[PDB]
This record gives sequence, structure tokens and C-alpha cells, in this order.
Amino acid sequence: DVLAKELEDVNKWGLHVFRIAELSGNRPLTVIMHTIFQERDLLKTFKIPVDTLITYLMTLEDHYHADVAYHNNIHAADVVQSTHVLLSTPALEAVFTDLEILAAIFASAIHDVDHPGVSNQFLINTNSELALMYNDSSVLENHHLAVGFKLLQEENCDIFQNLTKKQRQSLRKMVIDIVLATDMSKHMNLLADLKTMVETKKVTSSGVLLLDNYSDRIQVLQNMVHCADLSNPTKPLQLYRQWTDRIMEEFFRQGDRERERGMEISPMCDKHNASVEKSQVGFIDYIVHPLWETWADLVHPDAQDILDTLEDNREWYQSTIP
Ligand SMILES: Oc1ccc2cc(-c3ccc(OC(F)F)c(OCC4CC4)c3)oc2c1
Ligand SMILES: [Mg+2]
Ligand SMILES: [Zn+2]
Repeated sequence: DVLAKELEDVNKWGLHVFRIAELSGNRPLTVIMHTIFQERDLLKTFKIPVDTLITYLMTLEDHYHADVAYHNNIHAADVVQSTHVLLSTPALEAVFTDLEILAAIFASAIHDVDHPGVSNQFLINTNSELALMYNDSSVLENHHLAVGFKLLQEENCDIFQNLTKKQRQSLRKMVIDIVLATDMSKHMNLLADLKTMVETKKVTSSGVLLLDNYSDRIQVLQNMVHCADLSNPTKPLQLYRQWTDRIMEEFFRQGDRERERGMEISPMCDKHNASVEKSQVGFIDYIVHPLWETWADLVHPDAQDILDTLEDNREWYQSTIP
């Protein structure tokens, strides 16, 4: 009842995702996904057996690393739930089909699975087997996808077993397109394209965004999930700070490995020369605010409160440097 009371916040920005993780027994991804599938009536729409959903969700959640500080199952649940809220924005009402909503939510859930807690560049610089498999190109993101789809083949895990062949083919392509777009080295090109759409966007008679081709539809979903991925500084401050604690631990541990190996330490990864507050300020100024401002423009004014929180959080971190 405690957990179930907290899951009543699932449509709200600033869900207490860390309390849900603890209240659910380190199962935040399973219970948040299950709740959202129920809320959106997805189990009935796609004839998904409830037992099949739980088995897949638990296996998926199992393949997130419980000893990685940031890129774990809690981050995955957070991104799912954030994507779920952004799908419900008034400017997008009745825009996406049930299959596109399914794809966006599923993509979010798998988008970092089996993440080892080090970056693509580190996997490239260390001659890793992952970088060798994927020829240095979206190494992690290709991997998260391969794992997320492969697990559907485990015993009683195919949650898509009752989709038509065409629905599965279309869903598979959309999920790939969405997850490869969370490759952080693609952020500038993705944002540049988003700006273009905002400059040239159209609305319908009802006031809703007009997306009449696959290219525009997938581009909005790509940016939606990328926004959810980069949504930590838009959250109430107590949530944001704990996300920063976790990312910096993960970054520090990567820099300790780059130290033990004689490599140049990556930006912000050296725990003997790291200004956490200044870096959060530059993170918001150069990455998170330019993206969220553009998204807010696309769906104006639906996202105004999310943007105000980001600007408050920016002011707060700034205020701690003088
Ligand atoms: O190659 C990649 C791929 C994915 C991610 C995700 C992030 C990321 C997420 C949250 C962050 O801060 C706070 F919001 F928790 C953050 O800031 C740390 C940086 C020094 C200023 C970075 O950084 C990444 C780098
Ligand atoms: Mg990622
Ligand atoms: Zn992520």
C-alpha cells in the first residue's frame, strides 16, 4: 500500500523514483513499467499476457548492473516514467498510434541495458570487445538494443507475441531508430534537426502537432526519449542532486581506471580536479537547457513548468560557486 500509494504519482514529473526503487525491492523498472502499461491499457490493446510482461520486465531489469552508480535499473525506470509523462503532453494528444507509444516506452526501458558504467570513448580507447564488435560506432547503444531484443526470446518473455508480423517489423525499426539516437555523440545533430522542425512546425484545427510522415514522427520520438534521458536537471532539486551524486561517482571510477592505465583522464572524471557545481552549470548551459528550451518550443506552453525548474536548479547550482 505504501508502494502502491507512491505509484499513484506515475503521471507526474518528479515521481519519487528512489523511494519506489526501495519500496519495490530494487524493482523500480518492473513496477513502473507494469503500472504504465496498465494505465495506458497496453496489455489489452496488444494482447500482452500479464505473466509474460512481468517475466520479461524482471529479466530485463536483471541485466542492468546493480553495482553501477548511475546507469542502472533506477535510471531506466526514471527514463521510462519521464517518457510516459512527455507522451501525455496536450500538444501531442491523439498524435501517436498505440504502436508508436509502445515503441517509445519499450525503447526507454531497454535504452541502457547491460551498461558497464563506462563511456563509448573509454570502450574505444581500451580496445574493448564491445568496440571491436561494433566498429567504434554507437558501441553501447547497439549493444543495449541487441540485449533488449535478445531477452524477448527467453522463456515466456516475448511480450510482442500477439502483434501482427507487420506490427513487429515496424515496432522493431522504431525502437532501433530511437535508441541509436540516445548516443550522446549525436546530440548536436539531433538538436539542430529539432530546431529546424520547431521553426517550420504545423498544427491542426484542434491545436495539436501535425506529423504526417515517418521521418517527422520518429524524429519527435527520438528527441522525446533523448529529453527524458537528459531530464535529471529538470527534476525537483532533491531528485536532481542524487542523480548528480550518482553520475559523478560513476565518472570518478572511470577516471580512476584511466589513471591506473596511464591514459589522459576524461573531462570531469578526475576526482582530484573536479568542480562538481561548475560542471553542472556548464552541463545545463551547453546541453540540457538548449535541448529543453527547444522541446518546450515544440510543445509550447505545455513544458513551461519543467523549464522553470531547470532554470531554478541552474540558479541554485550557480549560487554555490561564489
Ligand atoms: O557519454 C555520456 C552518455 C550519457 C551520459 C549521461 C550523462 C549525464 C547525466 C547526468 C548528469 O548530471 C546530473 F544531471 F546527474 C551529467 O552531468 C555530469 C557532467 C559533469 C557535468 C551527465 O553524461 C553522459 C555521458
Ligand atoms: Mg545511453
Ligand atoms: Zn541513459
